[PDB]
Amino acid sequence: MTVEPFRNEPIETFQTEEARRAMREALRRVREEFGRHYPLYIGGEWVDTKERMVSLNPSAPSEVVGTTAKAGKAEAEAALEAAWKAFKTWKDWPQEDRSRLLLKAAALMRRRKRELEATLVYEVGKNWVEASADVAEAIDFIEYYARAALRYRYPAVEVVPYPGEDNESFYVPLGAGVVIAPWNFPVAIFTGMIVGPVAVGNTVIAKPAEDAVVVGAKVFEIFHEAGFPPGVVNFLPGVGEEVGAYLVEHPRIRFINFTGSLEVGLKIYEAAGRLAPGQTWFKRAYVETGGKDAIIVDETADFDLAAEGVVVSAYGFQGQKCSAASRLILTQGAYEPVLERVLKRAERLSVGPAEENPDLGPVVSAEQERKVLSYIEIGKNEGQLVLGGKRLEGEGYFIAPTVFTEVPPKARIAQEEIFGPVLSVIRVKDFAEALEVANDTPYGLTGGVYSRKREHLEWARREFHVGNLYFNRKITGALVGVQPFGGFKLSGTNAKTGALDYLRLFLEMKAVAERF
Amino acid sequence: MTVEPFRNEPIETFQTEEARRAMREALRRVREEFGRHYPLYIGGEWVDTKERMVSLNPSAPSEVVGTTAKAGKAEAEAALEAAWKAFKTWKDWPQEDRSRLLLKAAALMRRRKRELEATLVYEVGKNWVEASADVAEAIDFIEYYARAALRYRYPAVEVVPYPGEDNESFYVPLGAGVVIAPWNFPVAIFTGMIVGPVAVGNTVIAKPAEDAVVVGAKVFEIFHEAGFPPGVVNFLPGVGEEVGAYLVEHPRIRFINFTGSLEVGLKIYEAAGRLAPGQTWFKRAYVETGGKDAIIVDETADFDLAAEGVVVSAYGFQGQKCSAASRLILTQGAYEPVLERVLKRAERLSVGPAEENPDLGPVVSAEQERKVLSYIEIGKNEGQLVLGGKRLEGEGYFIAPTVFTEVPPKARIAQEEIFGPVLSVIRVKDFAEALEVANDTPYGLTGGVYSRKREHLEWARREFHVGNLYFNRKITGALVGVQPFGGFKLSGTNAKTGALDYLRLFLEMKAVAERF
Ligand SMILES: NC(=O)c1ccc[n+]([C@@H]2O[C@H](COP(=O)([O-])OP(=O)(O)OC[C@H]3O[C@@H](n4cnc5c(N)ncnc54)[C@H](O)[C@@H]3O)[C@@H](O)[C@H]2O)c1
Ligand SMILES: NC(=O)c1ccc[n+]([C@@H]2O[C@H](COP(=O)([O-])OP(=O)(O)OC[C@H]3O[C@@H](n4cnc5c(N)ncnc54)[C@H](O)[C@@H]3O)[C@@H](O)[C@H]2O)c1
Ligand code: NA
Ligand code: NA
Repeated sequence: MTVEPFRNEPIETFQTEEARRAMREALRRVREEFGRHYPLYIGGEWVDTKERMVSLNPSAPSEVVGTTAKAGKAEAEAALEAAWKAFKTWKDWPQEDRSRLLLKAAALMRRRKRELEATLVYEVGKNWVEASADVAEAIDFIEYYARAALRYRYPAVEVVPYPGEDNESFYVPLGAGVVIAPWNFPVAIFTGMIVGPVAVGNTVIAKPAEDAVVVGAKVFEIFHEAGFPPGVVNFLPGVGEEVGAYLVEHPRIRFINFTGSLEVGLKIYEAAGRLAPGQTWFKRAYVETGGKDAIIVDETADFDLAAEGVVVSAYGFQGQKCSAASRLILTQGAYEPVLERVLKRAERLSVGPAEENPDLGPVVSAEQERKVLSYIEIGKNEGQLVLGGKRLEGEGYFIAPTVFTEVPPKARIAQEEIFGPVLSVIRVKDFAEALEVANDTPYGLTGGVYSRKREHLEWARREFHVGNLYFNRKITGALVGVQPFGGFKLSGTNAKTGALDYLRLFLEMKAVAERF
Repeated sequence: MTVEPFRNEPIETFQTEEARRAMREALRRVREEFGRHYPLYIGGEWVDTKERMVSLNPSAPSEVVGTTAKAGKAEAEAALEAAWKAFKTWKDWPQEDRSRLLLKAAALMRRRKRELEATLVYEVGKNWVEASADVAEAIDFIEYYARAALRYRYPAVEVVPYPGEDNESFYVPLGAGVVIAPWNFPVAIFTGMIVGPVAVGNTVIAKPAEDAVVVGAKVFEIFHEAGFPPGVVNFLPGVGEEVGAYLVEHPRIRFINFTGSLEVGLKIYEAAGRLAPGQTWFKRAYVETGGKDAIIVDETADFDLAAEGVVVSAYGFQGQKCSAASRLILTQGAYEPVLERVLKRAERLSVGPAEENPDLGPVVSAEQERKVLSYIEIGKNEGQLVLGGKRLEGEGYFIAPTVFTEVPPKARIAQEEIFGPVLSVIRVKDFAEALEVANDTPYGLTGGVYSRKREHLEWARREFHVGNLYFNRKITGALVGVQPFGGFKLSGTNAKTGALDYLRLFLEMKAVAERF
């Protein structure tokens, strides 16, 4: 197989009339279909259930955006049978054939990008560019993994020869596994976590987040049209602690690919370490969990550039990103100039229905709203509220961009993942102390430094202990291929997405010697 | 760093007078040294304790080969402090410097090879060639990992460029971890599991098996002479279920590198999945566990070649190998001719004190003897005893080469790892049934096929589900670099030793972007 060198899918900015027209058209088509019901997808067919899952518009939660079937234990068993049956033959496809299937799915996704973006807007409250970035990232994962999988093809392993023998080492896929996905990147991460394992010959049972079941179904429409053989990919919307846990704990689940909260990741990793009755392998579990990400700014920085990057990083998709800047660490010389600029910019941010392309849409659910508001209450006891900190008018879950200052580094709002538009500002003496404060959390996902001082940047390169570090730019929006994505410490297992290393996680090696 | 291409250390056969003379002198000096005491090694110094570990000669267990100090919780804590302190600076050594340190250790081990072989003869009852293979493999691990580590050096990751930015991804070591090692390859596997992680900048607390503490100490003499900085490698002989478990469960242990029984591996993998109080990472655990390994022979095979390779694979080091042929699966046409030849060869095998260079020395301990004899009793009620099945006369733990035939595939002796000189012969119709029987165990470590039929060999290449498969040769003695070693299923986590992929297990990746 020979295709063009990988390039990232351009993120639409909607600066042209044609792009805005195309978006409005997509928004209309999507809302005209709010009545739709999407079944499970098991063994190559759409299979309905008695019970259902309801998905709401977080900008107008009295409005249903769609319903799906609801997978329980019986449907999990059906999916397991289908996935193990498919594995027996899918594992034997030439890599070139599997890679071409991914490339087809990517081409189909690219053709439906406005529809998918519009679905993100209405289902999870992304503004237009956040939605476009999400879909473009999904396309990127498919294009990238299609190509990366060829680097592992039979027989890929470099071994030392021995006289009178052929020695041949090669990779084989593991089996059928479960993918458990979050609501915050429910096209990008959902797609990546499925197609990586699948590309190299695994089969997958995919469990979308409850808040993003409709857009997950639309991704499965693409997989179905692409023509993945029956059982290779399966769609099981349902309750995480029910069907999700059932699959995690199952003796016949070979691996678990999880992205989500630390709370859940901890349970999954623990369960994965147990031998279920009758289980005949050591389960692999990849858990990519939260962050408490900081941007450090020192007195040598471009303060206007820093302020812009901080606001983008803190408030993009309402701060509901594992990569979001939730801490702003300012050295004494940087404190007033940067804080004043951050406040001036943040106070100009618009909040409203996502479809109007505001700076911020709503948080995703009543539960998220409750969590973020509860953290705002905690923060009022720990630091000084200086901006926002309120729900805004309307049924939608609109929360104002929030800033706390004078926040102690060990404060709950400085340690715990709030996952909302809440920035904690911490004053430190110098760069050394900035790094100490940056590192002193249980997490290690993203981080940033604004500074012109070379020695500070290079010191951070060595010592700011996060998996994805950025200098003089935003700390969100890691691009597939460019910035292998994944953290340290309780940010998870360091499964680096959009990197060659990712696919190795879903392979095991056999060594076969013939003495002639 | 530029060195000669890797080559495996030749295994001494002792056919020349020069080799015999050298070995006789080494054995004499080791024997003259019986009763020596070896302290712990923590933070670059030898540290004694009040309690001790006693190491007996299994050929004459009234004889004490040596004693060591005994590590408990306080010593584990001291080692943790030393290893983490050392990690802070060891991780920053240029890879070339760390690799040169390994190469020095290899040169020192090579110069002491006869002494180390002699120590294995007395301490774990290896005959001369089994001892030589063990030490040669240890040297191979050091030489191989020293070179492989350079392939990961800063900045090693292939990434996609982005306009206006430098994007740099690179590997960093994890931290301080624990190595927990078996008695059966107490130089090779002990050395490999330590030096791999250490090569790429980790630090290690090494827990040798109780029955092999003296030879573990001699490996540490080499590490000390080589000049590893204080704290980089630490030696904690002690009780596995005490100090070993303490380290496995500790919130400050970053990774666990384990090779040993399935029973213990299961406990370790489960414990590793738990977040210990105050722990700030997801522990990595590699567990390389047992096997129930089969050789298939069909009617097309060279029966004489097959019988020789079966006898070598089944009885080498008294069957005390994770790779040992404990099952012989014969198609109908192969049954009589191969079994006849196997019995005739096996009944000629000598058994006696390992110093005499017999075909088989003793099993390693009274407990091992008890377990093997117990399995022989079980076997008598499951299959047909046709050779051996007895303890031989003498103080040493001598067990005769044993063969059961017409063994049901689901019999305990056909399923459970006995780890002694006990071969279970299984009669099947054809090659298809041979593969079914071969695959139907909880394990998946080594396997072999003797056949001249190309289609049967290539079928096994695809479907005989073991990590290390060999055609028309013995299934033991995987060579570093040549045959990446490690299994499937309950044979472990497929950490492939003596392969480039091994070192990746002890690294995490950071991605750093600078926008100019
Ligand atoms: N590290 C990363 O790459 C990354 C990326 C995106 C999001 N996240 C994290 O995701 C979190 C937000 O996503 P979320 O709210 O969907 O997380 P969540 O943990 O609540 O749920 C994630 C998924 O797990 C399922 N689930 C819930 N409980 C389960 C259980 N006990 N067993 C099995 N499955 C269960 C849910 O139904 C959902 O599909 C944040 O912490 C964020 O940091 C991390
Ligand atoms: N897969 C492989 O590469 C491979 C290689 C060699 C040996 N083995 C396996 O090793 C076994 C024989 O070795 P062994 O008898 O030394 O095995 P073992 O499991 O009894 O002990 C191995 C090590 O673990 C320690 N240990 C025991 N209990 C522990 C606990 N609860 N927590 C932490 N550590 C503990 C022991 O002290 C020893 O150091 C066989 O099953 C064999 O197949 C596997
Ligand atoms: Na929704
Ligand atoms: Na001993």
